[PDB]
Amino acid sequence: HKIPVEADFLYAYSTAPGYYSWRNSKDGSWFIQSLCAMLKQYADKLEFMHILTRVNRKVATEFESFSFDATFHAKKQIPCIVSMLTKELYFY
Amino acid sequence: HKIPVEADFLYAYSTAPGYYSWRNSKDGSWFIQSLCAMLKQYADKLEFMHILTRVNRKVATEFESFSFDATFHAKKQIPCIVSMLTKELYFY
Amino acid sequence: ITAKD
Amino acid sequence: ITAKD
Amino acid sequence: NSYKMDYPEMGLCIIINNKNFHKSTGMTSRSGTDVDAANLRETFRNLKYEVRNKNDLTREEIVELMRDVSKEDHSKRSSFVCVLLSHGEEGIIFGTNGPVDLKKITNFFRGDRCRSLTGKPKLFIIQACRGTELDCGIET
Amino acid sequence: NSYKMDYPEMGLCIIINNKNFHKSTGMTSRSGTDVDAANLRETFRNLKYEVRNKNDLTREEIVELMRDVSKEDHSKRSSFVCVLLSHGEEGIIFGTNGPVDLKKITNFFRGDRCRSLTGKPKLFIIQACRGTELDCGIET
Repeated sequence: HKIPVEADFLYAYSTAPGYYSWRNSKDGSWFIQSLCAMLKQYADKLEFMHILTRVNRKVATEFESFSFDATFHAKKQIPCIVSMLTKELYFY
Repeated sequence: HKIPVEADFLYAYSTAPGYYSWRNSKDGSWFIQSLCAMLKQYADKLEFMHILTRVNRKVATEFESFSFDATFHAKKQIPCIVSMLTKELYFY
Repeated sequence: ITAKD
Repeated sequence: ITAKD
Repeated sequence: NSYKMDYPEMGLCIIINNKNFHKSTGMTSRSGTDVDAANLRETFRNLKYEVRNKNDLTREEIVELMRDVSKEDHSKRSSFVCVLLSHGEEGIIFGTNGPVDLKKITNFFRGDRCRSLTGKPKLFIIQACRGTELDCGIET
Repeated sequence: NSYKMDYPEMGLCIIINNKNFHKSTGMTSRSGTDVDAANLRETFRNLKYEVRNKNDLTREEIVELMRDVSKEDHSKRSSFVCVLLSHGEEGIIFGTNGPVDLKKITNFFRGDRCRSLTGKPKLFIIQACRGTELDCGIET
């Protein structure tokens, strides 16, 4: 009875590998702000992987960057859930 | 109304980043064995992320390497679910 | 105006 | 006996 | 809320199963991978996928087949599944004659490059090494 | 199927909130991250987590902080949470004075180096860049 030392870690990344992560200077980053909003609505209702999926949806659909520089304008973001969990995770 | 171009991918890796992946010469790789089993058992029962968490647990607890080399003997493996999906996935 | 991390 | 990929 | 899975068809399942490798690579023959490929074939058939098995493809053939499959019209399909069985390193899988970047294969299916798969789940299942570290484990 | 979540405590929530970076780093001030840090503090307090907020640590204080929390006795706690808010690159988070590998921080909690956390979920929430690529997006 051994388990991997890398088992039971979970990495909730704000963005996809190789990508910028976007932050709003008044209301906070898209990810943390979407993650708190989904955790407040669904922590008593959904397993954490499904809360994180809704965070992906919210960040992907509700956010788009603004820049006078066109290279950085109208840009998007998808968070990236990296799970080595061996079980389901509920907060209730 | 835009979505990210990297949205809606899911990468089901056999092993954690930077690690060996392990395979039995007769039965096949620990990951595919476990994935196929958990898909047969649970495809009609569970969201895909939950199926992949069963696969994680199965590989983490049931498999262990054999080598006459102390370096490669009695080693473990944990798969790595990477989800950029924005919705839940059921096969039923 | 959006900012990068 | 156990192989690596 | 969940992905629409009741399109006319579930989608393609591409199984690329590389067992025997050019001596030029110095990669050993992946004994047992045929059992995995067969088992995945029945598994995804039972999930009502259109399964195509490919065996021992070079990196050139992997690039060509994935670019071709990305150009098909997936409008009638709910999803896409690609299963890679090979040697690899971090970010890399092996054709029979050498390495390809994972990004090279998956970029074909980007939301903006495969327009009939936008909004749809694109699964990649990779049985391959991601480097040389070893997990000693811990007793529970 | 489910982690045991009904230990006496839910666990620590360490938030590392790095906003102001030394000139040598060329990094600009992370306007807005104080809102993230206050939001996460209330969200996780509300999940009954014991929250330690930590602002503007160097790479050395980070790893000292993480070593110390890993040496704590977590037997009565269910899980562990760490939030990193800073600049970064692929695999790298930024202390106020420079970069530190994420593996350096997470190895402290590995199943065999923090034995009071073995078999319990280790949550790492990373708000940081992973490189300099831009997602143009595709219209729906």
